[PDB]
Amino acid sequence: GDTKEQRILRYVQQHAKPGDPQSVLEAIDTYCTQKEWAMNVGDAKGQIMDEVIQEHNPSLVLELGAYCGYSAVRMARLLSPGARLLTMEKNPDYAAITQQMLNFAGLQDKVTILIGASQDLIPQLKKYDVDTLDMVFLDHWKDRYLPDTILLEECGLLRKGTVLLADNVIVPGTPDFLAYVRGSSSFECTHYSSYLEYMKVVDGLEKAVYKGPSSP
Repeated sequence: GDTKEQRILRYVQQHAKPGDPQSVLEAIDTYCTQKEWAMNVGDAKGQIMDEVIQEHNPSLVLELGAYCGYSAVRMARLLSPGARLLTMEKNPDYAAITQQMLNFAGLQDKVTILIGASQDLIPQLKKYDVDTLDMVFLDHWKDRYLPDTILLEECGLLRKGTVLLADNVIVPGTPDFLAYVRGSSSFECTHYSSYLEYMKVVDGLEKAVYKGPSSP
């Protein structure tokens, strides 16, 4: 009852309005900023996440990685009735907090949480009525961004125009993922750096839009 992700969930449950995704996001944000665990996530990554979803209105989003559920709530709240989010996370405790966060926001019908390693679950997406993905959000585990991207290509899950958006890409981290997508002719790349009011990046995100072959 005392991991950071449990403490975030507890704060939301005590302070946020049940069934109101905006209230849930604001409570997570407020708490994490006060604890100095993450400064103003809504401004530093939430607004960029929103824009990327709203510029393409995806029918199917894959989230790789989850911690407390902020990102799943942020994306799931924007999805229209025919659209949905699949979230993969290996850590069963993070997956559980993420599920309870979505429940508190009233968004559980929009999301399917798959507990397992991405290298095991990505090749099984065939078995979930999944041909290709419209958008992929890479969250949290940056050493896995390049392997995950390669595996998505090998499984034929990326089509022309599929948007990959990777959080927590701040130089000089993720040197391999960035060198790959920026050097590859199969991607068009945009980098977002959120400074808030500071001189150093608070969060950085890489948008890599696939333009390569759909079949591996």
